[PDB]
Amino acid sequence: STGSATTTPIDSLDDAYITPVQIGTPAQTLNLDFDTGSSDLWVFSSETTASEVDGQTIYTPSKSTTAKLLSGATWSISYGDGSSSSGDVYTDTVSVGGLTVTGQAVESAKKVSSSFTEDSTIDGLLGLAFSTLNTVSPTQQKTFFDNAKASLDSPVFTADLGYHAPGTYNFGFIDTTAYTGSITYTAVSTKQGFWEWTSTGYAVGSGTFKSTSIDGIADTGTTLLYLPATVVSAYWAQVSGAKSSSSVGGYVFPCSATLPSFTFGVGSARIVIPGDYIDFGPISTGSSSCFGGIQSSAGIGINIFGDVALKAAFVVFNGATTPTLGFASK
Repeated sequence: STGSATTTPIDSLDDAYITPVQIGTPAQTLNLDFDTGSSDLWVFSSETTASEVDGQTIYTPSKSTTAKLLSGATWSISYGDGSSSSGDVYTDTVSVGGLTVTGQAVESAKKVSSSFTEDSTIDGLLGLAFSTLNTVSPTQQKTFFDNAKASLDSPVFTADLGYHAPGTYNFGFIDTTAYTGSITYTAVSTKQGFWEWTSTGYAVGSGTFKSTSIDGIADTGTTLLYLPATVVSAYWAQVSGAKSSSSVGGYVFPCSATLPSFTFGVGSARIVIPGDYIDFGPISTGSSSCFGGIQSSAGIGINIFGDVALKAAFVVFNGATTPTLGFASK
């Protein structure tokens, strides 16, 4: 089997991407944030505290003839941005882009933190990291990809995120028309439950490539590119007037600037992030200070190849017995 679904930016900055997902019988379609940095499929639901729902579409398990309470199971998750959610668990039929899994754990939110409530466009998350990170207790549950894997033509999914445009998530096949050149594959460590890999270095603009190992995670659920402070300082030093602002929470730059590109290494290959992809716009409406898309990972404890980096590439998440990551230009 295979599946193919379009993923759409939630706003003009590509702050996140939503993908329609069919849950239950008859289908209830919710727009979920596919997140390769976590491993829970959770949804706003008829059980969510009413004051914490503000425009999201909800899953109502009582209206699904295939929903079954997973008796005794609870879940609770906290994300790197400080957001959180928790609740109970149903199993139900879940389909993405024509690919169907029966008996998928659908984690129904009883509580969500304010940032989820305040984002009316995201109806939940669909985790695509390794199932060892799934938070369901006392019986840990498998991700949608883990459940589908054995049925897929090939045990892979791909992320093809757009810059200020829709893109595609495919399951079970590699669309050879979706990228240019060849795909360069690189080793993955699953020890932390992430799609963790080691970049071979970086360049700023037209500058020379610096060969240096950068361990980080491929995370579609993180907006920006978070790298070591040395790398990030080298980038922003090429932008007149750019500075790190403790009050704003990272590097800002004059909105009048033209940003240089940023290149990252994948083995001997190179992925170029155009300068425009690094512009996240005014810090507040009407400001001439703009927020940077490359930020320091210092204090986060891990480097994160988020959407800013991933949208510059066609990315293969290879879930073979020994997982690997592939990157191609596009």
